Amino acid sequence: GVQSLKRRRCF
Amino acid sequence: MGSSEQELKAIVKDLGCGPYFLGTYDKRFPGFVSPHKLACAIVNTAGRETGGVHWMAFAWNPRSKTCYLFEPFGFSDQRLKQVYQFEYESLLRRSAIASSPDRCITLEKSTQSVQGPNSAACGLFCCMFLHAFANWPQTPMDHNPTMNLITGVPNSMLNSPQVQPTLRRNQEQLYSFLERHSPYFRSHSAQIRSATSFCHLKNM
Repeated sequence: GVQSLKRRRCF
Repeated sequence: MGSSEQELKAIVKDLGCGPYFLGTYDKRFPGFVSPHKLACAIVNTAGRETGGVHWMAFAWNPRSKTCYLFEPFGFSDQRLKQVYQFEYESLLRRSAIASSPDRCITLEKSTQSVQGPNSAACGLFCCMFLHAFANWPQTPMDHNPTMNLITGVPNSMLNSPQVQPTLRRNQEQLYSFLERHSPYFRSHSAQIRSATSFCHLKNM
């Protein structure tokens, strides 16, 4: 599989 | 066209993603207006007038309110903007606004490559990920039957003649996985493999 990156995004 | 025509639809259909598949789009994809259902789409980095350059997948899990971005090279947003002049900034905003109560969203994107530098198999890698998403919407990037078949490589190492054998293997596995689950791929193997070969874009 692949490693991922989590980012919170509020608009 | 050959290197994955907009008939990633046929394959996506074969893989059982139908009930969640919004379709193929170009850079103009608006986002997800679906605060209740799982949705996914295969997006191009370019506009339709250009004909298309790079295929990538987006998936939305309303339950966890997380948006998945799977672009086969694992390029940074910085390199995406540079190499492909692509930005998924407006579609994220729209997606949060249209699909989340608190107007927030969690973006989860791959930071590793699974595809070779000269390969033209991007669209096909997106279908494989969508299968992973439809079946395991909480852990689609890794740790699941489908994605455990391929190995991610730090992007900085994409051109390293060292990991190339891992990247070709990944593609062998891709082809066989589609062979197993896609009547359309099976009945079109020679065409698809040749159209999306590992060395298809190598310089001469």
